[PDB]
Amino acid sequence: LSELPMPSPASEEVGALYDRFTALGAASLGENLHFGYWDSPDSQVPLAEATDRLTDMMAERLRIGAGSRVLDLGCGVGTPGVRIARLSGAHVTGISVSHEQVVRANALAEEAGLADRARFQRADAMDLPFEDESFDAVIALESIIHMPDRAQVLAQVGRVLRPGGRLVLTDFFERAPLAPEGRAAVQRYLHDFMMTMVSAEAYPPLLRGAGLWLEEFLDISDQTLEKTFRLLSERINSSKVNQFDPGDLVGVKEFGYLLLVAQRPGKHH
Amino acid sequence: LSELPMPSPASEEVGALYDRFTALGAASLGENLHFGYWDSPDSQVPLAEATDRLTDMMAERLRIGAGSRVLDLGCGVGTPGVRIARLSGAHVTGISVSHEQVVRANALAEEAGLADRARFQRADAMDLPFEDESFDAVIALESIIHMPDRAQVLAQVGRVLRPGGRLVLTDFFERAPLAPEGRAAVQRYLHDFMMTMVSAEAYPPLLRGAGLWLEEFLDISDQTLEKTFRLLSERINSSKVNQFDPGDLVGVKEFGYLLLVAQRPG
Repeated sequence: LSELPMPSPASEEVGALYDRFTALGAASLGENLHFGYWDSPDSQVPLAEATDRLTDMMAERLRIGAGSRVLDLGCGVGTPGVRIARLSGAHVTGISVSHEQVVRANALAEEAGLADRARFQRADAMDLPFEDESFDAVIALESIIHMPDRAQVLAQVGRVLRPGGRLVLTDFFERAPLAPEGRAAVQRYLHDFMMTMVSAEAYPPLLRGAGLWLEEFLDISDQTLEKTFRLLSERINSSKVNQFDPGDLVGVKEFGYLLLVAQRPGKHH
Repeated sequence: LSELPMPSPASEEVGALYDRFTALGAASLGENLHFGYWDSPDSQVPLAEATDRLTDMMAERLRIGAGSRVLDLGCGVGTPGVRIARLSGAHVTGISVSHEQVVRANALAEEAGLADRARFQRADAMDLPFEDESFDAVIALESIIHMPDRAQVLAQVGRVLRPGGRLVLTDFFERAPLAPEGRAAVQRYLHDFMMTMVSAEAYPPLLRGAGLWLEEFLDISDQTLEKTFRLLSERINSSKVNQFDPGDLVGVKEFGYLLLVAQRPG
């Protein structure tokens, strides 16, 4: 249960934490703002290729193709969004609440020669400025974590999703009650980057509230968390801006990262 | 969650129902008592290979091999238990509350040459006659739907599973509240086969209670229910027991079939 507390992260305030960070060193030009995925804890694929692997894993669950309309909910500096449009030929509308993020993602699309296939826009998933049933698929890649109310966001997704459309997302969750030594570092994370964390059984009724049926819940904690936290702390400490420590999380084994797929009943074109 | 009336099945009464099923041949040697799985709605892969398809997909999630000890938690006439022993080289121990099923399952093991690697015995998953940390993996293939209490059944699995071992089960569930028309067919189905049904959010606490972490939840309704129910009614139409169509269940989109994987921590 959610014993270790939660910040209540704010939309146009998470866009300040990251108008600061997706800029000046946490993210400049072509970076995935999410964990890597590795086939075995001993695989030594570089981080960049494992980040795109998580993207690709999730894009395949969208079940899209050229001419598909994808909504990119929380788009970072745009690396997964323009990747999906380039590899699949689908059309991508991404939204961010940070201005720097919109600017950088639109630059990435343009550098790719795709400024019209991938378009990025200032908008808030709490209140989606898109008409009903305008999207074939929605991807929220490491982004619902930063959002204030999962219930509202999920209802917005379910309104703009066409029937038969699919939502695929990642999220933090509690695999089992947390060790006490670990909860210090799990709230230092959740609080210093304005994140919350749900219970696994929270999602079925959340999703049902928004018109979606859970299709897939997949714990990918053992393929994502540790190796990324290692590779990042080895970066930060081999470089002589604050004291965010990944390692304190390495091994707090009850901390969990989940891939989820929900579907809006009906069927598509 | 709490709309349809469900029986609360008793082990020995389910054993008696299925003894009668088995002893006629309704469940005959080498037959699977579970849904087919199909990758797309129109593929014409026949029922038997679709049924083995589900077995193989669940068996690979066990993550087992030659010399794994596998508990076949509710085994039927033995067909998937002996198939797993034949194709993977593991040691399968299966159980049923049905005496006639246990007989057919040992019979199947004998005819395949695997009576030493696939064993079956009468038992109840509420009270597992097995040591702690005895099994590398448990599989419960459409079996828990007939069992009396999921929390206790899961506690047993948790106790006999070894650290790092996995539970793979299927189960019935409510995808969304049932339209009135639907629950007509579903209620008599749950009743007439001594089965119950859960909710997707039910399992993560149930699993936890038993010391098990949820690893995979998968709605496989659209690959299993409709095509299976339809082929079954078309050949029960061939039969011209006031028994059932399974067809009154087709088109009840809210009735669901789930595949689930949980682990015991290393």
